[PDB]
Amino acid sequence: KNSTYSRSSVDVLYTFANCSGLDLIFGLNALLRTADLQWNSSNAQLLLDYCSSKGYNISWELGNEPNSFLKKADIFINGSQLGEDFIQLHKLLRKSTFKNAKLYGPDVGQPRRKTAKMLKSFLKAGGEVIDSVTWHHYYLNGRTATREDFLNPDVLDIFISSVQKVFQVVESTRPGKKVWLGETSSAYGGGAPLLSDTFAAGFMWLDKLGLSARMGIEVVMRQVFFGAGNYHLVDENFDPLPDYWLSLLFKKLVGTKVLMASVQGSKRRKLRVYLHCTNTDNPRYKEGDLTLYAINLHNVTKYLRLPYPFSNKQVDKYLLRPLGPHGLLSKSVQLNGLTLKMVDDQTLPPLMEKPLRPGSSLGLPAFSYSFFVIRNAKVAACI
Amino acid sequence: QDVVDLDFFTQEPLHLVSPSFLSVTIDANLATDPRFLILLGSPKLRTLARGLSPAYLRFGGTKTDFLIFDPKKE
Ligand SMILES: *[C@@H]1O[C@H](CO)[C@@H](O)[C@H](O)[C@H]1NC(C)=O
Ligand SMILES: O=C(O)[C@H]1CNCC(O)(O)[C@@H]1O
Ligand SMILES: [Cl-]
Repeated sequence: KNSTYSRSSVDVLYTFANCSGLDLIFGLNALLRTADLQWNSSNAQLLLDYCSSKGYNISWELGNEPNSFLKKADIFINGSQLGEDFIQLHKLLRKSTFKNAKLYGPDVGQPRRKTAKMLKSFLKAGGEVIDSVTWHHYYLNGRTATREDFLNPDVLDIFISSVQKVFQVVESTRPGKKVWLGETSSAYGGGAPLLSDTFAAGFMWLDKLGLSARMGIEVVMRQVFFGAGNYHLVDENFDPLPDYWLSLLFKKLVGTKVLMASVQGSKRRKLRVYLHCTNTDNPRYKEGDLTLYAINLHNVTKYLRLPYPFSNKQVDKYLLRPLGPHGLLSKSVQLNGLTLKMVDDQTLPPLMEKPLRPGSSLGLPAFSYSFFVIRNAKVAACI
Repeated sequence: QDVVDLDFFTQEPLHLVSPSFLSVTIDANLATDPRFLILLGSPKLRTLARGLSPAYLRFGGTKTDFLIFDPKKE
């Protein structure tokens, strides 16, 4: 059902983003239609005018999951028309003080929601005016998802085909356009209770980040930072869940330059490995350093051997495991055996490495994920 | 045997992700919560959000297409 929001509602959202050092992207209502089913930009014009008066630095999307519009509002908007609508919105932004803002879309569902024709006709029509192509992904239905589903490499692997199908459409219409996961998580319908909000959620989240980076996705937008759905990073008491801590550790250690790692074992898909240059905005590490992250979905400890010539380097381990008694269904996580908690409402804890003895294999316990920084790697691609 | 050998490709960046690679959403549905003002006002929530800077915050979801801006409304 339709509902209105106030200048106050815009101010609260803007200030949250601004004071948190985040870049706000605001989804405009795409179901405001003329008799001819053109997009009606008049409400959006009011909003752009208000945000202008305030000096708000905001970027834009138009519509959410347009593939669902027939299901959700008994209105069918083909991709050609939605493309035409993005072109009108782009002309508005150019004729506003938002001339230099970004426009993203079209926020289509994943390939399994049979969205290929809508995305292709959209990119043919309106692809010239979008700064990135946005699409959505969920692995599972929140109502039916099981604990085994969250630990299943066969579930994780389906994401690879989803990404290849999106790139196939984009390559055919706007080759070299940036591709964003504009909205993504474990399980649709608000998440899976006691799964989407636990240590168990981290296998899907860290693997999606690893595959997204490896396969050429530029940005991944986690559904949600905070809200009603069980896939929230922060719960209703404002307490960070295990995926929040995973996300913070990822940010601190993983750089923008994506490399590749692979297991020589010919099978399982149970041991999943990703390799980037180390984040150099991080002051403990230097140019050339590598960050390996790994998931172990085996039910035993696995020992990773670094290849030549990295096999005698100093390595800092950052191993995440649940705080008991609830194991993988825990909402509390330990980093190298120390529980991660806010020090107080204004202060995050240090994220303390465990240095390993040089030349040791990397120990990864059953049902665990870990970052490993290879110090003094001296990788010229990371210099 | 529980020992696994890794192969690494290190010759060149295969991709360059944004510094904002790990970004977050707030569902447009939250703006229909009476507590919306209290929640996003939380200094605690702001501390946690700052931890993920740099990032995009996407405001959107099903409710995107069922929200109307009222410059009259308080
Ligand atoms: C691991 O899973 C197998 C099933 O192949 C089971 O029989 C075995 O007991 C499990 N081992 C441990 C250490 O839990
Ligand atoms: O959990 C879900 O099913 C998602 C799907 N995408 C739209 C949404 O983000 O508003 C919704 O919450
Ligand atoms: Cl919500």
